Amino acid sequence: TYKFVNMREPSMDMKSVTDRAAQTLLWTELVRGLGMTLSYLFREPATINYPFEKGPLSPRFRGEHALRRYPSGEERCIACKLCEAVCPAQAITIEAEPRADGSRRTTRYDIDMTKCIYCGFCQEACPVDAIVEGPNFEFSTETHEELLYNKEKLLNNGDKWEAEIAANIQADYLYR
Amino acid sequence: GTSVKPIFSRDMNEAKRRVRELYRAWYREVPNTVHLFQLDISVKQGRDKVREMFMKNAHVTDPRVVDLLVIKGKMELEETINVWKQRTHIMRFFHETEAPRPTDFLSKFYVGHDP
Amino acid sequence: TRPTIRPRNDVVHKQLSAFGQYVAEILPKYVQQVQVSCFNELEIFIHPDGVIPVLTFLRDHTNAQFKSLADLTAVDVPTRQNRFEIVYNLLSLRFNSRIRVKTYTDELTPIESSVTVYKAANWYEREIWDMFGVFFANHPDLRRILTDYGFEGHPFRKDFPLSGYVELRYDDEVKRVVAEPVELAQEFRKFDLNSPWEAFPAYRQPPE
Amino acid sequence: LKKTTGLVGLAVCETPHERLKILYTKILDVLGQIPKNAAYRKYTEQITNEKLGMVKAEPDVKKLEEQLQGGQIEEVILQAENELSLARKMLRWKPWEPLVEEPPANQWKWPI
Amino acid sequence: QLIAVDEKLDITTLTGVPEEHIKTRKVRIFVPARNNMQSGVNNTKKWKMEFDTRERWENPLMGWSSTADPLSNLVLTFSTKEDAVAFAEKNGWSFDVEERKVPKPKSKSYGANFSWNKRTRVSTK
Amino acid sequence: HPAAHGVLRLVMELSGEMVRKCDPHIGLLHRGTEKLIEYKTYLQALPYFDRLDYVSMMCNEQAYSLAVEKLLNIQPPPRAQWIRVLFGEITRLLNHIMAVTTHALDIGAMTPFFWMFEEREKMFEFYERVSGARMHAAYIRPGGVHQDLPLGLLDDIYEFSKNFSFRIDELEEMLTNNRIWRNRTVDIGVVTAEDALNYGFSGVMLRGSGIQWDLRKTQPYDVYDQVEFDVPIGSRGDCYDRYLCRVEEMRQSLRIISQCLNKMPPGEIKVDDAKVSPPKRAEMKTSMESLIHHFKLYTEGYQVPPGATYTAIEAPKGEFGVYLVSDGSSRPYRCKIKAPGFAHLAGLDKMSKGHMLADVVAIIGTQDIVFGEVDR
Amino acid sequence: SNLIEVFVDGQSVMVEPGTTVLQACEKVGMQIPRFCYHERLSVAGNCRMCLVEIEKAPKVVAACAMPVMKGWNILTNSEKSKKAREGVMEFLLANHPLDCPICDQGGECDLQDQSMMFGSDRSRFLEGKRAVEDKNIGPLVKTIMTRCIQCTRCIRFASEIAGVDDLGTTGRGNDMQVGTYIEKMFMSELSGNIIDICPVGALTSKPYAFTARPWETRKTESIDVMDAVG
Amino acid sequence: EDNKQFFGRHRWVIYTTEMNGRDTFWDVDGSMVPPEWHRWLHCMTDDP
Amino acid sequence: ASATRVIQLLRNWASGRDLQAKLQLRYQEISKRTQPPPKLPVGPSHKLSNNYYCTRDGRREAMPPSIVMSSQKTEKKAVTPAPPIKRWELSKDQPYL
Ligand code: SF4
Ligand code: SF4
Ligand code: SF4
Ligand code: SF4
Ligand code: FES
Ligand SMILES: [Mg+2]
Repeated sequence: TYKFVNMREPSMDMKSVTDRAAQTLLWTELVRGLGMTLSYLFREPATINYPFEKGPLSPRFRGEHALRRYPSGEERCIACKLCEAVCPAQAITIEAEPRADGSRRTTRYDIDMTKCIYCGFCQEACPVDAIVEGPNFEFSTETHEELLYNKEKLLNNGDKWEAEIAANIQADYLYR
Repeated sequence: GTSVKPIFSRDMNEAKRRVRELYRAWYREVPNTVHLFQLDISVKQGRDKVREMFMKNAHVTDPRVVDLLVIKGKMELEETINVWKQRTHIMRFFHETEAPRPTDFLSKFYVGHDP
Repeated sequence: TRPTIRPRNDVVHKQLSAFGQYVAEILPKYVQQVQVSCFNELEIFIHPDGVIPVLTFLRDHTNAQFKSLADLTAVDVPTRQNRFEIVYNLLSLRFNSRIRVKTYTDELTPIESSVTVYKAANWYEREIWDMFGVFFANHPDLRRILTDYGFEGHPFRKDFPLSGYVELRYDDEVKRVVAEPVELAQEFRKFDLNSPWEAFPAYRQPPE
Repeated sequence: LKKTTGLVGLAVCETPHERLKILYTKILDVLGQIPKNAAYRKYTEQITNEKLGMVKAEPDVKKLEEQLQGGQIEEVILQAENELSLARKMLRWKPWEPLVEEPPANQWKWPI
Repeated sequence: QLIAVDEKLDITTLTGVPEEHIKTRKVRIFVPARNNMQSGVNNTKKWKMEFDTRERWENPLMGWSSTADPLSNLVLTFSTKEDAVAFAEKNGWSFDVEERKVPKPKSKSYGANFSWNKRTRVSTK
Repeated sequence: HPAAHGVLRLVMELSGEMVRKCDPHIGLLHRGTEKLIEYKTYLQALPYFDRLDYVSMMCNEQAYSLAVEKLLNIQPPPRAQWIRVLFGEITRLLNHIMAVTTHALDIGAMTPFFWMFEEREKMFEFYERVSGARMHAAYIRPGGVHQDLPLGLLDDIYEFSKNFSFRIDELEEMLTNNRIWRNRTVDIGVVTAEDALNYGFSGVMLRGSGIQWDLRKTQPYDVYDQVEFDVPIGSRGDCYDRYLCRVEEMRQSLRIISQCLNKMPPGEIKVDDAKVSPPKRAEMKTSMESLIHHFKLYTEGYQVPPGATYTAIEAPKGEFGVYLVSDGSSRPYRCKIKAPGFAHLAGLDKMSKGHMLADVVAIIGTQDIVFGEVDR
Repeated sequence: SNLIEVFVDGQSVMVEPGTTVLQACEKVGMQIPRFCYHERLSVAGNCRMCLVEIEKAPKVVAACAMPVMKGWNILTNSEKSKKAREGVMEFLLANHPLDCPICDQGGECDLQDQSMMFGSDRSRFLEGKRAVEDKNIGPLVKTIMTRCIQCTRCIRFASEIAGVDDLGTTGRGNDMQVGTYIEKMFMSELSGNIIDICPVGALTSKPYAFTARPWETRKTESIDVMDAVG
Repeated sequence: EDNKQFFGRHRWVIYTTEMNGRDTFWDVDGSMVPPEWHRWLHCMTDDP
Repeated sequence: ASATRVIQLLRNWASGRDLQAKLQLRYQEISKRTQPPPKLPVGPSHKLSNNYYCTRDGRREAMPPSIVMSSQKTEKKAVTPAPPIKRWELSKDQPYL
């Protein structure tokens, strides 16, 4: 089922001919366009006062990565390396060994933030909610090297954003 | 018989003829390339490089492979004449930035594990 | 079966089988095989010499009218004597149908250009020549389309490395962009993912 | 009679019945030079005879369009022209001959 | 009409491969061994072509593994040994071919676990 | 160049300002996506299709998912299909806004761009609320969608859709009847139906020449056979008719969005087959089978039975297709991407014959070219 | 010859007398799923994963232990065989610990792979799982016996190949446990092989613990030089 | 907050003039917002 | 909108429409940023019995393509790949723009 967009014939009576001639000589549709712009002039603009006002986000927002802890302070990560296997950009590098107490923990956990595509597959693949994409998005640097995150940087990110991260996970975890 | 379909030439003689026409075209083009791209090399350097690129494949005995090499060389010439290439593309033939890698056994042994 | 399984369509399967038999009967000189897949797709495997006739027949015949060339591409299988598989996808608006035509070639055997049958083939053929190195005879203007100027090799060949052989950087001594042999600070990590247990018994091969 | 075909570049054809009769007769005459046991000849002759019989038995253009199922006899005329060109090309090619060559042993074997 | 070439296939000048990665490479053609951690044999069906291992060194900034040879991850799959040999020969690569190893057929007997006089009798189940 | 979309090198031979020859040079955005896909699993390969045509993300996701589902012989659940069609029409709205406004900007009318990019921002908010990403959602996956809709999303979509028509009306007041716009667009880049068919065109570039063809009508997918809409058809094959067709397509997309909002069913959002779709996180942390399947689906992926398919959809820019070849493993053997922009830009020289510089600018604008899909 | 004719999915196979159904199936390229069977160990027939249907026979047979009779048609992909495999995998996974992320066998686990290929995709087990205590058998083999599926491969290997009778089973029923029953160490020149034959992460390599996953390792086929055996 | 303003202008922050070590009378940025007020300010929640 | 009534009237006259009816700024009609939790039902395979996977295994029902006319190996009416497409019908909602 279809319709035509440009298949209408103008009427040839004297009234229509005079209307079209007056349109040509007096520029009525151009005045209509001017009126549309003038109408927009007196509308309230849609601009927000950044950085004092921020754009709306969601609990599902994928921002800066972070490594989480259990309420006791123990690391959630167990070096299963699922995030490394699933990473479409190979942005994660992991090395592990038994800890001094025999625990299964990482010794290297690096994310190349200039390789990352910020897809969130790593936090889907994680079985213990150890690695997350946080809500932060304002972390521009001045050198390339500052965007090569090691385990200390990610643990600091987790310790710094845990209050917001836990609330977002509490809001979202029943959809996952 | 081996029942192979030709590309352009029946045997090696017409392939050599096509090679000679391509060499003539490149040899004629070299001064125009030097002038247009504003290169610091001389016409002698460019013509020697054309000769070197032609002699890189001097061992080929298959007329079809020679035909494909002539096709690729004609593509490169058409790229050069129309200024589709830039100065960097032309200068990549000279490897002016890569350090000279030694050939003798002792230097390779000193530097690393490559044969 | 039920909810999680894709349903079948026997009517379309029978129609495609009948039309494949039709095409095979009309052109015995070039047609080597006809197939209809389980998801109702018709493939016709032809000899390389019949590229121009068969396509012409599929375009101009009253009962075919495959007037649209949706896609033309190549597939590289190194284990085959004829390395490259040339695939044409055709759409017929009159009969609301799609067909696939497949032929083969190697590194040194040219294929006939189809620009006389479909103009759209032009760039497609160029891309094949750019990406796999297959030469198309009587192409009006054959040259690289996707790769950089002066690029050596054909990157879509299976034996071409993923990162290539050269990389680019700006050199200040010569004041220009130069190309050098590739070095990677972190090497791409190869993964061995295939399970040692068979997944689909229906596709099991004879033990030779 | 019809103001436009609605397709850009496709002119409205006055007297389409005569044009179609001429085209179908030309197609049949070209097919007459193809071997009798060729599948292309018999199939195309069958469909051409069907369409010619429909054309000869219907004077109304709209009803002929409905019967032919061919979409607006101007495109039917174009399809007839395409069929004639293909018939001449097929007479040149002779694709009714046996297979040129078999493929190598495992040319079409998939997987691998 | 055909031209009847009579020389062995050689496409080294058309692949754009640098010289060093033709005459200095050694490719191994082999059926991969079964992973001893598992009993499945589905990965021991095809032939593989792989290249010789070159140097990897630690990256100074991150400790990552760095490489300089572009063929370190290239693995080719073939259905027969002869196909892989032909591919290597036409690409100008020196190769070593290792013959396929098949497990020999074995005589299995459950009742042997309960022999009257032979040593095959088991002491536990 | 402001009119070259950043990565197009159009080498033009000109006589005065009359265009004698157009030679498009592309590949300035060729990233070797199709070779990269061969080293990824199917789920890992999914996010490449977001970046193929980064004006219509979820439509490419849907095309890839349909190809993979056809090869897997599985069925997405009905609610997933309805969500797919709803977000595909939202994506069509986004794409047509971008196309029309950038076209007008290229001609010289820069004002409607700002009016319509606020609507684009609102649909980006919808994308982010459903997936957490404004553009590259990766939301549509083989088997269904990643997550269910959050509560209240449908109400906000209804609020946006009940007002989008007046924005379309304002754009139409600015452009449709303006004599400058008609002088710049009428009878520019005229292509015939036969030439359009032979040159490989699709979508509006076909329907502007009077060809009655829409893949959503003739070869429907998902639940497109359960919704009612009209297909705009042109008569002159020029830029003006294609502009009118795209505006009417936006209106029909609003109609389809209304139908999708009113017909959303309940149920699961991905196929209830844990060998293909990952289980819920609660089950993965409770049941042994769920944990094993999560582990294997996120390490190795799912094996796809061997075979080759060509799957196409009516993306907002034309027929978008994938020729996907599976060798039986969990990594695709081959993935050829068919982008309408490739064939459309291949015929730019043909459509520019007898025109001027600004006419060629308008023709590039009217072909609706994005070079991520052209170069890949 | 003395060969007899059998059929695998209707395909004729000539086999020597005494050949088992599993071997006859493998003569045509079909690997029957198995946990307790190893071709270099004595037949046990306790895991019951190799159960397969013989045509015109109401009961499935253990393909690893049952010799194939002349004229038998082995149906390896019938509904009966598939449902038997699903039931056996359900029983195997009923008590198995949810330890895949912390298990070194993850990614090279026969239990995982055969669950993915021959079992169902969900669980209907609504009870609590069993847990057993670990055994210290030395500094080479790490023991986490909750993952044990009681295939008794280690016992058979230690008794027959290594010549050490220090492993066995204690108790019965669901409480049957694999071990030594005393604090004893399995120090043999061939002991580490019990890590390879164990299909699960019950017996793992202590020096290798936690360091790598199977998919990220590159395999180099080489020769041992620690002795003159090669 | 001001609920009579349209979505986007209904919540805002007046930054401090003196953060950890630097003078922020003129040099302000969005990274100074602590995570709890970050969640409130970006409308990921309706509760301060 | 907080615009005065005179400016509102000027806006409506210039635009030619009632602007206040459809506003682009969506003050308060939108959903709350905090929502109650969902319950998210399960699929048809969440059953305790009559649920063997071999009866719902879509991947294992795929088979190699049917071979018609291998080359290795009357009436006979002519056929088409499918029945001819039916002519499209004009819209009843709005056939002409
Ligand atoms: S967000 Fe995606 S790309 Fe980035 S680390 Fe996680 S999985 Fe890798
Ligand atoms: S972050 Fe999670 S998925 Fe990644 S290694 Fe640690 S526990 Fe495993
Ligand atoms: S033995 Fe296998 S199934 Fe059991 S926890 Fe380890 S990896 Fe998982
Ligand atoms: S420890 Fe391993 S080999 Fe021994 S019985 Fe248990 S699962 Fe079998
Ligand atoms: S393999 Fe036969 S019962 Fe275990
Ligand atoms: Mg083990």
